[PDB]
Amino acid sequence: DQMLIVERYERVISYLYPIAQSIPRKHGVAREMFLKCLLGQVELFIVAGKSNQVSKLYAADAGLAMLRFWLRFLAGIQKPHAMTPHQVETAQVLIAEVGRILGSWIARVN
Amino acid sequence: QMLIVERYERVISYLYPIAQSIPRKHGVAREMFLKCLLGQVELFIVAGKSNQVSKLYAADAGLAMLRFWLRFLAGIQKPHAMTPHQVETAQVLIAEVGRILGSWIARVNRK
Amino acid sequence: MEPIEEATKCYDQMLIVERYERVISYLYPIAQSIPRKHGVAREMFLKCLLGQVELFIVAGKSNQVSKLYAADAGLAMLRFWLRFLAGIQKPHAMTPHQVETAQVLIAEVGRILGSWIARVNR
Amino acid sequence: YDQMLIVERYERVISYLYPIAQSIPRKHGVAREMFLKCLLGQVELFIVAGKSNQVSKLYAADAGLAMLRFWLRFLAGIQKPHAMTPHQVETAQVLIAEVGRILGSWIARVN
Amino acid sequence: QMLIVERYERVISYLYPIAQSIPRKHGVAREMFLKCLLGQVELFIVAGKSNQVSKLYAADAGLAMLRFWLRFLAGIQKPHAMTPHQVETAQVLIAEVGRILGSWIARVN
Amino acid sequence: MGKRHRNLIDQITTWENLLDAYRKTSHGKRRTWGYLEFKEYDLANLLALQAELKAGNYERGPYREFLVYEPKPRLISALEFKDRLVQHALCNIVAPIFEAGLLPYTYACRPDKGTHAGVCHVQAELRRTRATHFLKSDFSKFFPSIDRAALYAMIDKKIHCAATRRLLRVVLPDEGVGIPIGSLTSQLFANVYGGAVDRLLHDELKQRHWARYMDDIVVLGDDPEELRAVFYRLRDFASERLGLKISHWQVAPVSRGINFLGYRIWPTHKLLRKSSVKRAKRKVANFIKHGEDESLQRFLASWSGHAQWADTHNLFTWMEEQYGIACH
RNA sequence: GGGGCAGGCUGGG
RNA sequence: AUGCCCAUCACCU
RNA sequence: UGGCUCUGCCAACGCUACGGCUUGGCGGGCUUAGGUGGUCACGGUUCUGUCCUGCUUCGGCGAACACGUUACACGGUUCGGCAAAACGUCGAUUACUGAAAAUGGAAAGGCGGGGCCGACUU
Repeated sequence: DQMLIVERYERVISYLYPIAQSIPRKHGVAREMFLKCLLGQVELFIVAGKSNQVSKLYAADAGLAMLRFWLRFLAGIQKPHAMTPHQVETAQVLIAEVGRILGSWIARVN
Repeated sequence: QMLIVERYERVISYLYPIAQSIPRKHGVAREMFLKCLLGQVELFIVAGKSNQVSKLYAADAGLAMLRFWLRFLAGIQKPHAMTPHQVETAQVLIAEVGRILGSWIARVNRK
Repeated sequence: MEPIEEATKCYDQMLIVERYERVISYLYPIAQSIPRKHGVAREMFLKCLLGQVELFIVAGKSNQVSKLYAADAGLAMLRFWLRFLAGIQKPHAMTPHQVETAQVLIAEVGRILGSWIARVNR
Repeated sequence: YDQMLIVERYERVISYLYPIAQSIPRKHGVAREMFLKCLLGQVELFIVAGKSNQVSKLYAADAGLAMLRFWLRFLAGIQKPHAMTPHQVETAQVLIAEVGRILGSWIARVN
Repeated sequence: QMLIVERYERVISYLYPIAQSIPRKHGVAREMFLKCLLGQVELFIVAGKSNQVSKLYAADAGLAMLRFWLRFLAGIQKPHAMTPHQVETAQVLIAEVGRILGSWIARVN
Repeated sequence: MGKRHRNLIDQITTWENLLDAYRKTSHGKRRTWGYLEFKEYDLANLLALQAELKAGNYERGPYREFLVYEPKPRLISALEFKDRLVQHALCNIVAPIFEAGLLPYTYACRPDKGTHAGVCHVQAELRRTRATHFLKSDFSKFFPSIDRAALYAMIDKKIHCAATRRLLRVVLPDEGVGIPIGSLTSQLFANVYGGAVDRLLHDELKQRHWARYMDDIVVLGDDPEELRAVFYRLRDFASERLGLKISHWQVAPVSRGINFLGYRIWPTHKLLRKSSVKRAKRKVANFIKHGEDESLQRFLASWSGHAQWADTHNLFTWMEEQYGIACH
């Protein structure tokens, strides 16, 4: 259900948003795009939950996958390090938690 | 149901002042909150130019996203936090728009 | 000489855009007048104002009524932005006359959009 | 041909207009950002049109060119600072017209 | 998908440094380039999730606009940002992820 | 300006002029297919017009065949924006050098020598000279009788620029007896053409109290047989020289009233012609019994402008008494 | 007989 | 369709 | 345009790969034309009232209420004086120049008033 994923994704955001606000201005486009992928994937979950097409529950998965990309991208983006590898690991754990919930939700719809 | 927009425009009228308040610090969140807040009018508008329930649910998702933005902007920390009062006293406004959207969703669902 | 033909020369899109350019030409100075604070919503208003041209234009060229309704959803959102810039913008953004004036221009574009939606709907 | 030609001719629009659009002041930086997204993002419209040869995709490439011509009009018309001297609109419109010609021929070739 | 993204990761890992050399002047085209560079990951990903070719061609259009961005950053950007060599190598990376995108298009249709 | 004018096609095609021509052509027409198809690539279109005029490759597109009847049928075939723009770009450099030759009394298509400057000129020149009499004439089918040939001897004693001349002749072939009615070029060239009568009134004949508004020519006198003379001389001229037949004429006493310019102009009063009234009366009455009493305020305001000149106080009171609506 | 004005009725619009 | 004055709405000098 | 992929400083939400980043202050740098509508230059027939059948220079103009057809007095539609100049126009796409007026080019003069100068009013 949308409420569960979002509350668990709020933990991703609550971890990553501080991290994504640290991403240097130098990596500012990546940061603002990461932040718009982080805060933003909430909308993907929410849209998936307040409607139903299962395409919206995949678009939420794509957003989580994009968020995972952002983690791997921001980890080792350049010398202005954006996200420390640890932060990617921690965030990937939280994103994996919301990934699991999405997956279960995709499955329960399917 | 265009009382939706005119009841959401009091959500905006409550939330936009405190969305502008979000510092450059929380600037992406602000831009995205403002795009959720001020851009929910478009979600309602599109819902009322179609009376298609998909656009009505997208308006609900936007209100739910706006509720998220409230809960997010609450725990944004520091002197930039949407005060707990404002989260509650905007959730009230959004809930009023939520009630309408609901009734509107129901009006369409039971044609 | 022959005027350069844009393809899909849709009168209604050309007309609406010329008339909406008057909305823009009215509102842009008073979107660009929206203070620093209220810049996210100026930029949002500006993306609604100057980006409604794209909505009309895609409606005319991708002659699809869906994009015409999406242009009406954006003229409606531009009308909201007037409502918002007037009331909810805490300084002022748009004076009541300015809202009064812009609403007239948007209404002209609204008329043309309505006629265009109607002529396509038949 | 077709998509490759249109884009090489539209590259000249971008090569002309990007400096103008990169010159549009931060004040007109929604204009600028939206003009740049119209200018540099018309390549995506051509690209999608090449990918499909759906004439609707080459019509939405014409819509983008029309939007680009709007941006020229608009950026000339903005009188806070200014963005596109009347000459720059004239020169750009010539380039966009050449892109328009190729889009028209491409629309016709598909027709 | 997974492999297209990892090969596009190599595009990003090559191009992102280039996009970040792009002067402030061209920071709106950098912003725009980086939203087609980093934002093409989303195009690939969304095609991986919603496996529609409609989503897959938007990633090819994304790849093709990324190739445009290479052309643009190499020349049209007046301090020709991307060096011609960098366009060549990036088009190698882009055409690897384009060879993958093409194969993926083909596998779907 | 030293006479001559041997290089107007350079000024007609100056970008700064075609932009004026463009803004003049679009003025009001900014809601037409012509402007809106032109506005798209406006300055690239003016660059292919400039360079069509600067070349001489300019050729006037089809007069979009259409007409208005109003039992005075004029074939007022439209012109492409491009063509009305070229005409406006001509009649921005070509018009001032013709409309400067126009004797002051030609109160037609000239800047600020308007319809109303005409009715006022007539009234004025009626008061002064205390005209006891007046000749009013009128050219049969004026525009479809402009020699378009002895026109281009007037358009050619004053152009001298043999490319303006060839642009004038594209916009209006030197081959006809019929200026297309409803062309900026033709209001001018008909003003210019009927300006030949204004020079056979004012120059020859030495009529110093006259007024011409395009094809209508008031000629206040004092001996009404000197104005039947003037008229006979005017008709013989405009027939033999201009191929203008005079449709109606009269040497009415200033007492019948000079039905000039949709007016009726005694030294004393300038009552618009009774047909304007009847139209307006009927227009108002219709508007009332159509429920359209809000576009009637627009029409009223406009008609009050056409009648603020005329001595329409009594009429405005009367229409306010019949329907209540705020005329003035 | 003709004609002008305001209403009848029918088109234009 | 062109002109002609008005009327209004706008917008800065 | 709350911007800077922009710094310096300082501070601390924080995040730190321990370098910083971020972020906050704080400085510096970069950042008159127009629009809409009309306005003047829709009829056809019988009917019901109502009136004219005036005028004419024979072209037409009208009057049946705009009704004192008129705000019956004026616009700047004002009043004189001038008309040198400039403008106009004819002279003239002339003389002249030059093979050619060829996208040179007059003028004297003649004709205007459109112009000028006052008065009074605007």
